[PDB]
Amino acid sequence: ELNAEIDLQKTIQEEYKLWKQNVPFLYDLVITHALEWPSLTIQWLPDKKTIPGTDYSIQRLILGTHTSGNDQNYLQIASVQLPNSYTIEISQKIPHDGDVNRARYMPQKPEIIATMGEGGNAYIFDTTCHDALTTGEALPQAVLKGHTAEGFGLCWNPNLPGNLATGAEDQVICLWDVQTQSFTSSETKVISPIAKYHRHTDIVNDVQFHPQHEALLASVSDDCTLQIHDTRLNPEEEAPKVIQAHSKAINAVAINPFNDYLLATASADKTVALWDLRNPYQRLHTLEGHEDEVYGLEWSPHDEPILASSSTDRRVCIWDLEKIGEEQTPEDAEDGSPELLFMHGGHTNRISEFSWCPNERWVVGSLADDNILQIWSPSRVIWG
Amino acid sequence: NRVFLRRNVRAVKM
Repeated sequence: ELNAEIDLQKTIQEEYKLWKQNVPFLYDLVITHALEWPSLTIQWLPDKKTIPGTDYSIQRLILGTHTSGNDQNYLQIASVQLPNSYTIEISQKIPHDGDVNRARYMPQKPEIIATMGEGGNAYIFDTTCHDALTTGEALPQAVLKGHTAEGFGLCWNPNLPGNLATGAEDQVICLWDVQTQSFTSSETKVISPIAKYHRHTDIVNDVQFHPQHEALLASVSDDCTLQIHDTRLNPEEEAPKVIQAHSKAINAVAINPFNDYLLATASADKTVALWDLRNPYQRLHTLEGHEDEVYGLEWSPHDEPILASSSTDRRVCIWDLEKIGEEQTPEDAEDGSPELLFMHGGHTNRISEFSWCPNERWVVGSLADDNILQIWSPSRVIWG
Repeated sequence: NRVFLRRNVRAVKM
């Protein structure tokens, strides 16, 4: 429909202009970078470099490309200045087979990066074994051969070095043991799964290991279930918990890094549901505020009650669970429920991914399909 | 369709 497209372009233009006008009363920080190629994935690397005698530091982000088969794809590392504000630079490009659907660094060895790539292969790169800019086609340290179709689920086990979980559109979850010692710069190793789960009946959208329990894996799917897997058990059995969490597709799961029982799901039904693992079959609460499918989900690494979500409504929302149930005035209620702390409306296309900065409080990096990287911080008046 | 929360601006402006 042409009229729909005309209206969408007009409303995005008007909303952006209204957003820019109110930025000074919303943010302590907004940095905008136009990327040469759009990225489906983003993750802060864990290192921070103070520049002494200066009011900034240097931090780094993992990006990828998705040319869609035209040109060479790349895993990239961007260096960004942050106030203790201005520049970005791609400090490393590593050739990559196909779209970078997701990229994640190994928590115990940040120079190792796993990706989800061409036709379902996952890839391992040791970025210290690659130059800053390389001529040819991809030469990964390892290809993980297992999925038969492209995928977006990818998570390292933070309590078992080299243990990786993937999930893809073939409805399969793979578990892997990546041993970096066998790597060389010469040739690509072939790794195959140590276990496969066939526990979903539709695309597997997200997997995540429990941060404090090495054998607990959570997964969510287009089949509308949230499942909790015990990784020590018979892979052919049913998962210990199958939860009918939403009535529409579930795109993301996120386990709270402070409260071991608290878990969030994000769904095409426009909501985020909260779950307690000790009564997993009815939800604790529904976070309502998005106007379209919710895709991205990440707990704050610094504050137990703070959750961020992103949506095809082009907003990133920050939720403060301590404000649940709090009395509102009618004029305040016009903005939505009280637990909706902050809305970031600076993007102008669909949000691909976002990531909380681990070295700065209240800093998010978020990407949209129109090549825009934004690094922002809501005003301390709002969150203090 | 809110692009920001007005109560946020009210909090920051004053």
